[PDB]
Amino acid sequence: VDACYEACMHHHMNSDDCIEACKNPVPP
Repeated sequence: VDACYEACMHHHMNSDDCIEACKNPVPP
């Protein structure tokens, strides 16, 4: 259910950054 997080976790080494990265899926 957290594909974006799992994706980010493969290029990033910061979980909280990935959470905030996948926080808003719609580009403002």
